Amino acid sequence: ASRLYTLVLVLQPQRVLLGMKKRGFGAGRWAGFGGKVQEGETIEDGARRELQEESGLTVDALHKVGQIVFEFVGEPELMDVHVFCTDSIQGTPVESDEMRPCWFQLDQIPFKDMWPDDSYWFPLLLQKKKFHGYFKFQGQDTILDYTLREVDTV
Ligand SMILES: Nc1nc2ncccc2[nH]1
Repeated sequence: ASRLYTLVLVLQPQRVLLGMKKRGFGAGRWAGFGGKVQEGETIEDGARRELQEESGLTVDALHKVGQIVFEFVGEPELMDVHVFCTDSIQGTPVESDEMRPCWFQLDQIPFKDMWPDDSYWFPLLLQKKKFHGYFKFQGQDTILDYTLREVDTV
């Protein structure tokens, strides 16, 4: 019982792009760009489509960097999030009704205003490591349990 999601981090040598979600699930937190994968669509194509929809940016090659499974207690469906990174984009970031993008210097990543799991795996992403993670949440603020390990193959 899991549903496929994508998450894309535009990670350049000295900065990373995050977007402040304005409505819906996760509103009020900085995050990467992504969403649900459609019927008949590959995961990577879904990741590329959602980056465009939410940030206005065009990506070519996306690199697989992680898989994170999210459980919310009392909710049947697990979220199976496929995480990707890219350093080469086209376009400039677009603020819309749904998302406000902003660049962050790597020493100024706003962890207090991000999902709490990011403190665990974002440092791996910044050092070009790949990972498998699992986070069990109660509500949107409390991590009850988690696992996280580095992998050679996502
Ligand atoms: N970073 C992050 N994104 C998430 N989306 C849904 C649930 C938990 C999440 N943690």
